[PDB]
Amino acid sequence: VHQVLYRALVSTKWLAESVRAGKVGPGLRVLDASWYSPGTREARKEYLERHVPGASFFDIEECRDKASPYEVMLPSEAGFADYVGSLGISNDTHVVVYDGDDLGSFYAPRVWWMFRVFGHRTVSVLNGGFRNWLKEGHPVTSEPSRPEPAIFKATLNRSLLKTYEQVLENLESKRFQLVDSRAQGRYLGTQPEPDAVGLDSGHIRGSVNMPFMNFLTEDGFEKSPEELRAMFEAKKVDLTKPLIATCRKGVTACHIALAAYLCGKPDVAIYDGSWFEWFHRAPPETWVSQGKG
Repeated sequence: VHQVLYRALVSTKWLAESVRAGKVGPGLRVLDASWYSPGTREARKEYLERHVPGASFFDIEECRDKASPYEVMLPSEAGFADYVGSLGISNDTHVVVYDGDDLGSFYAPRVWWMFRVFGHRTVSVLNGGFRNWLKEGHPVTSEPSRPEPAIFKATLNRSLLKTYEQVLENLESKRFQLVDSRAQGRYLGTQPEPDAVGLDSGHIRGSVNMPFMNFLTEDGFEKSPEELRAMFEAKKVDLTKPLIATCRKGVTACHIALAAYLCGKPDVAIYDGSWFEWFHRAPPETWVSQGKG
């Protein structure tokens, strides 16, 4: 955040040099923010076995509001602060975050946004992610990162977050553009929602769809600012106006926030409850589906 936009992307070369030169410690912390659907890869375990040297695992299963019925919702300020402090991250630390997902980035934008929605601007995603760190032959360890605990002060930057109530008031004001980053079929209600029973697919009326995978090249890299800009413009998303991103559970919505951030817009808000919460709370009239339910 801050219009002195802190660099949101860091390359594999850059991070390999900093690892190699002994720079990760209290000034630079690196997080594996991997998570995968129940049944596929075991994120946590996969980290214990291979990670960039000095990287800690950031567990999204843990650093979330566990009491909520909805999926991966923000913790409290204090809950985030405690978690992140134990990983040796202070308010002065530059946090770099990657995940090991196959198109280079899935969950790392969510953690980049979590740090920012708690007022920490000095965070960046590893461009190419762990997939390209591996492909380039940079070092990995199984040895445990045991950082000193640090004090982190979290302050919820509420302009970067939307609640159910605000997205529902926006249906009568259109003061914010609403973009959904799910795959087109899920957005249209013709393909089902994964890892749920009884949850229909569809989208909030007035949402525009920008499938998050299209911000990445097949190699796993973020597309250039030049291409990202053109994508918003083809969808007629005006980057000088308020924009709210949403998806299924507020995770890939952060890719729209990252994409816009590389285009110079630092304040895309994420509707954290997203489709899962919306479907369970919203008046059924507020959403459409081509299955029609």
